[PDB]
Amino acid sequence: ITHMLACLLVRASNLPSAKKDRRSDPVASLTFRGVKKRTKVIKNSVNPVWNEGFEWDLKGIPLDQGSELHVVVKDHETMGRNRFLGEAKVPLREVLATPSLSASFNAPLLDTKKQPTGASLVLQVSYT
Repeated sequence: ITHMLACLLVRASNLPSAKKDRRSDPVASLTFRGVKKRTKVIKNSVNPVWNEGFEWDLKGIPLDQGSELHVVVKDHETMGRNRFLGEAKVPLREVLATPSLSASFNAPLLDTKKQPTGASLVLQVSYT
């Protein structure tokens, strides 16, 4: 039998845009224990609804109180460097608390200096 960490990335809300006459093309990356996964790029939105699920094999290493999930949202640029919008570290401790094996988050997206951007991230996490 498999053991995995699962995340449903619902949506982000109230994303910032530095330049409003430039189309905003949000894309999110989720990293757990160094394994990075990405959503599709949503075009023309600052309130993107991905509704994408992600699974990480735990690889025989159990979750612990300190385990965390990192999500970054950027504004995609084809020529190349994507523009950083905001990020969150999601503490997974709550997932271990009850027999639900899960937790729900509505997390503020912060800039690299931890200043809240006004945007938020909606997601559910669970494990087996």
